[PDB]
Amino acid sequence: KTKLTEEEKNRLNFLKKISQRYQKFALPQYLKTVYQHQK
Repeated sequence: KTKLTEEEKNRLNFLKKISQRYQKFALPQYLKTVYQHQK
């Protein structure tokens, strides 16, 4: 295929902010296990 080098870099920025925001607005087990474990 062609014209992928562009669409690629465009995806990177996505996953980058995704795993950054998601892990900063989700914490499904983070604040669930740390709140019980961490004393």
